Amino acid sequence: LHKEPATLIKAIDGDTDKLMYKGQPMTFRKLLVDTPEFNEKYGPEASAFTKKMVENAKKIEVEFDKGQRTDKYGRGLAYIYADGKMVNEALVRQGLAKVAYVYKGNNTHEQLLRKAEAQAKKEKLNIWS
Ligand SMILES: Cc1cn([C@H]2C[C@H](OP(=O)(O)O)[C@@H](COP(=O)(O)O)O2)c(=O)[nH]c1=O
Ligand SMILES: [Ca+2]
Repeated sequence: LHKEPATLIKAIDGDTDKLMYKGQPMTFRKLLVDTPEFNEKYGPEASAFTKKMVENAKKIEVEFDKGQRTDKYGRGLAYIYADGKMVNEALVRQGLAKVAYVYKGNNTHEQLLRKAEAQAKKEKLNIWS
């Protein structure tokens, strides 16, 4: 997989961000994760976590997997990176997202995230408390 540049247009919630990619605006949905919606427990905290990460980053990057790049809703499917740190992984490690939506052909980082989830659960963090 390769990292590609993107610029933050607007943080939306734990799972999504409006980004400029190849000079066009696009909602990006994080691969391999499911965060609670704002109205659910830890939803607000998830949104806040990701917002801070992407807003404070000097460099935002997107990494497509080997499979589908856009979902049924026109959203880009990618690993999102803030100053080299994957937001997808960080959410799971902090117990603010579960590993989810793992489809064949789009699961390069499955094990990495699952490892993070186990550590979050072991630490009884957030979703796991
Ligand atoms: C993460 C992800 C979600 N999606 C779709 C499946 C789910 O369909 P449904 O909308 O029919 O439930 C939905 C979940 O996204 P959200 O979790 O943002 O709602 O997005 C994919 O198709 N591929 C993916 O990799
Ligand atoms: Ca969600």
